[PDB]
Amino acid sequence: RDKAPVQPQQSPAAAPGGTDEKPSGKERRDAGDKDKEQELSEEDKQLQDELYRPALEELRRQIRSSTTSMTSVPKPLKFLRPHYNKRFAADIISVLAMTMSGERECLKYRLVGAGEVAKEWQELDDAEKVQREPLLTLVKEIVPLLMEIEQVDMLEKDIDENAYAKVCLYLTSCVNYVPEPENSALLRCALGVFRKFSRFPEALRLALMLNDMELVEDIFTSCKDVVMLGRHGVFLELSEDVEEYEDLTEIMSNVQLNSNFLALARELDIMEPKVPDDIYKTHLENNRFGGSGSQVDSARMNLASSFVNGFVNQDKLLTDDGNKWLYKNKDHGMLSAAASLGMILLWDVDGGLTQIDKYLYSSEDYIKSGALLACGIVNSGVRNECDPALALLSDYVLHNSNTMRLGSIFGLGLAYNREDVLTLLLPVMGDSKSSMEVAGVTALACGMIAVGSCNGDVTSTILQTIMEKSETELKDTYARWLPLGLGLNHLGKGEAIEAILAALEVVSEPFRSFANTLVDVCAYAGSGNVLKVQQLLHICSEHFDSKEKEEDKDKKEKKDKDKKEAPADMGAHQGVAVLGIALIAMGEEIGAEMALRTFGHLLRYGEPTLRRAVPLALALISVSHDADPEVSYNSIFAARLAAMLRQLAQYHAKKGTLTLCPYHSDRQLMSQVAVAGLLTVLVSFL
Amino acid sequence: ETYADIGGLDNQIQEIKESVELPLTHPEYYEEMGIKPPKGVILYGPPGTGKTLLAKAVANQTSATFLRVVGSELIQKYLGDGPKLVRELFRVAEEHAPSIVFIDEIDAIGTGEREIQRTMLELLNQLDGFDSRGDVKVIMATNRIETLDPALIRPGRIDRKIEFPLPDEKTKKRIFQIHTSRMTLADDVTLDDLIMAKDDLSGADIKAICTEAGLMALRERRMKVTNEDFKKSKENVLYKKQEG
Repeated sequence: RDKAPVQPQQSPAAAPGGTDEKPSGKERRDAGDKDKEQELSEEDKQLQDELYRPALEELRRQIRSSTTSMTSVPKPLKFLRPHYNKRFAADIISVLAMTMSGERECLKYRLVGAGEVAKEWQELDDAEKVQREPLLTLVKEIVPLLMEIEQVDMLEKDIDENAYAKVCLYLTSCVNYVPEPENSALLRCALGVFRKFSRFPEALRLALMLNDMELVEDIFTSCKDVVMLGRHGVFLELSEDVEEYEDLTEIMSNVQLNSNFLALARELDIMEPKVPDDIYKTHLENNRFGGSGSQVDSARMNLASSFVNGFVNQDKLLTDDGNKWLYKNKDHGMLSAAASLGMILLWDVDGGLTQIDKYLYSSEDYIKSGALLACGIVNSGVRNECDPALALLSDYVLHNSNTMRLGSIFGLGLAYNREDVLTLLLPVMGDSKSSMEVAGVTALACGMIAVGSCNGDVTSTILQTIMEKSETELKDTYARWLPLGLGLNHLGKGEAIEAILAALEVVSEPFRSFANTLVDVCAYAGSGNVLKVQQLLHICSEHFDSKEKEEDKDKKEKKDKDKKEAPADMGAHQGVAVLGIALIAMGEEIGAEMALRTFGHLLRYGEPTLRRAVPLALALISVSHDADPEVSYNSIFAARLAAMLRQLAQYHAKKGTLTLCPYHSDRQLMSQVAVAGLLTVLVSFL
Repeated sequence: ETYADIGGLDNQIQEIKESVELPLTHPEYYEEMGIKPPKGVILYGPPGTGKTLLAKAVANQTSATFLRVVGSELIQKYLGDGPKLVRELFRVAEEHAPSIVFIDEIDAIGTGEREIQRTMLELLNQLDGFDSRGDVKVIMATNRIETLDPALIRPGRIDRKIEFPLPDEKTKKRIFQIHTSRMTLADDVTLDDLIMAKDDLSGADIKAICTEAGLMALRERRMKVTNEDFKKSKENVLYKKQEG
């Protein structure tokens, strides 16, 4: 209708004209007006004017919110004391109260840091619980505990919509953009609403991110009350970290209520059903053992054959193909081949003793040391082979129990804050043998033992290895693999002060500064810390040619979830190892067409470091299109490292720390063949 | 638009499926025989237009490198360089061995002119495998099986040939069923007069009136297909190919 009779009604200041003109504006407010509310130029004089003043404030905030206003909108509502499923209610409530309380919660949440914003925010909470528009008013009310009482106040009937949708996209966006102190509220409030509701495995993911000991007991009495079993045992034992499986094995060593929580909590029930399931449903051909086991020569392709053999566990023909195969190999090949019988037998705990006992206490030191390493690899919960190896330990110069210390401390570290082995590891780190792998498997052993701690620790373990690290600035490989275990102990995020303490005491000559940037690598598991991205771009142009490799190599760990941003322009640079930084930054994912697109360019290189580094990620990222890149390797090559590693890819073709540590420690393969004894015992390969 | 979407010729599409999906795929029943006739099948169709033939060649698009040399259009629109373009496509097909060379709308002899015979004889010489082996398959498709000269038959077809039956409103029924499998429309739309509206048409201009039926039906801000707007948009296609 025309505004001729009703337009001059707002000009006089008569009280009856207001008390009847304003209800007319409430009646015609369902569609607003005939136009975009161009009456502000005529009704703007009523700002200084004030019986039914809440209706005048409602009209004022209605028109000021109608045309334009950024701060003056919610003031008439916070002073109005609002009083007195329809189209009108959806109009003035849904979008006008959504944006209204959105900018009120934004301006008040970002300005000061009262009850008005709580009453308005809960009023919008209930009004939008009636309107039932999901994830929109939620995604607007994310940044303004309030979210705790909001979720427990809303999560009554809708379970899979808010849980699946809100927890899915708000979990991905929460770990992507939302900072950590609010993600902890997502974990505790999600522990509440998910503890009171069904779908336990997502609360088990909340136990993976929380690393709490009560959640596994509540999910064991709640999963025990509501009874498949072997599956949640599989991803239960695989999902749990180093802390809650020993705390779990001690509280279940206490009561356990069924003997099935330690029956499952021990490394017997996640592995006893796999043997018949793997042997029955799968049937592997023998042409890989015959061919790939036939074109091996030069004592290095035979090492690749000990790799293919060791990482086979159906068929056990190449495992027992005669003798002298271990005798013809080299010393480090006697270590890897001696551990091969342990890598092929991560099953059948009863027969492991009568199968590995043949090489025990033999005439050769590497056979018995790799045999104790085999005993450490075959199992992880037996812990009955410690005494005959860890007992004596008295060498002090060179004796066999140092290599048996490699296999037994490394294998026991894979089997495992237990002091029953660290008190014996104190003279190990205090010995400082010239052999690098001693402090290698010792620092990595205590590191993998110390992952998952409560905000880490700055005790005399890392303090002792730092004082003894800086004691002698020789054989910088120690200054390279010691920061591995240091950064492993730096786990325990939640704004711990270990990075600041290391930034205060560790800052020295660029070796311990390389240790410091390694602490910066392991200290950024992931959060909203874009300062690490602008700092990454700022420090990316450093003259030091190793902190670019490790610090820039951290890209595959920091943004490992949002893989849409992982491909970058690192290939267009001119650094000597930046193509290796992106090549390793590819990783072990499903291997989309973009990844193989990067391997098409990274595959053709002249240096043996990139040509040797490309088949590992090329075959790990793809587990009639798998062997074709290997044929491309045959077209490129047809040295020894490229052939042994290309066969390693020939068999490799077909946030847990256990899957993040081995390759990050493997980033120092460009050294002597002594590391090749540790190259084949990587535990991250499933 | 996959190999299992269309009906009425499932045997004719599982013949080309089981025929050209034999090399480089499913090797347990491929290397024991040791035949390898690297010639590929040859398709044709009286309707043609690339819709049915593309619906037959779409079986290779499941898991393979995308590469289709559709017709000799680029041979005649360019200078008389001759077979060197086919040599470049054959060497990039050599560097792209896990592929299937598909040719649609062969208009070499159906449409300077003296060079078509020499580039077709040299095309036959390079297609037969003068200096090659069973690396990539070659599928030839056109609008008429009689357009291929007898020269291109004995050294151009040694693998298998097929026969395409007349549409008999069953290929049109299945194509229209696919075009109506995603859109929302009741049975109020007469099928026979629209699949046989001008003289006969399988999928091309019915896909066109489905595109301008979604767009033209979207002009009215309603997802429903009005009984007068669909034929009102059909009058443009019916009038276009008949006025000139």
